[PDB]
Amino acid sequence: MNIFEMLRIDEGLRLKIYKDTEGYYTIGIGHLLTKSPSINAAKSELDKAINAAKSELDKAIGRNTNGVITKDEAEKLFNQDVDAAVRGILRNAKLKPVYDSLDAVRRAALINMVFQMGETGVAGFTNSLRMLQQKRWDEAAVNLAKSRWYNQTPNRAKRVITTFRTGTWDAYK
Repeated sequence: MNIFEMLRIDEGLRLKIYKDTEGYYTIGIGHLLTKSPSINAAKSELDKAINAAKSELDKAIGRNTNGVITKDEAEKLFNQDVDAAVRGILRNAKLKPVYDSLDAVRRAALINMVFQMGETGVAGFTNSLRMLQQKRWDEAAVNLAKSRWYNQTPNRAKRVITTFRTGTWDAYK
């Protein structure tokens, strides 16, 4: 168990563009592309949407991907996607210190959240981060459970939350 496995589990893997849970054009190990649109307003908006997706895709890939990729390709983006997140965290004056305060397993937990909801969003968990940084695991856990993140993605959140609290990988084990 490491951050990779952890998000590989949490994010899934598909080698053909699919409409995710959040309505985004997505591919690989949760590498979003485009934001899928509304209730029947296309074509042409549909077409434009997917194409943009493809384009975004071909961009990241370096080739004419017809919205279909390979494990190797997905996996390449995933690692990138991970890096970017670690980086957000360490540049972010809110996250940075929490991260610095954390341990290996707990770090993966923070990374996960960022990977999933981005630097800014994660950076807003003012109180939870506080607790985190103070090593108030249970308090933190409880608080994190009152979140929108949690309400919207309970299973996953639950998983992420148990890691912070126990400091183990039990919820992935």
